Amino acid sequence: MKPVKVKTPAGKEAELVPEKVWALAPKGRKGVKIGLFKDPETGKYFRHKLPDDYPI
DNA sequence: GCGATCGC
DNA sequence: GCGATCGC
Repeated sequence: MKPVKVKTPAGKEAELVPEKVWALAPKGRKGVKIGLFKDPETGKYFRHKLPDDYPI
């Protein structure tokens, strides 16, 4: 899986590979894609939106 | 609240 | 079982 440019909860921009990705959309609607990331410095897990074209 | 996911 | 993730 490709790295994603995200802002971490610590407030830093990092290109990180997500541990898990999935589509989050109500039925019949466009939604978003979410990834689960781990902050490389604090170990804290966080979710973040993925680009709309990111492979699920 | 909906939608899924999972760390806590 | 809740918070947190987006955009309605």
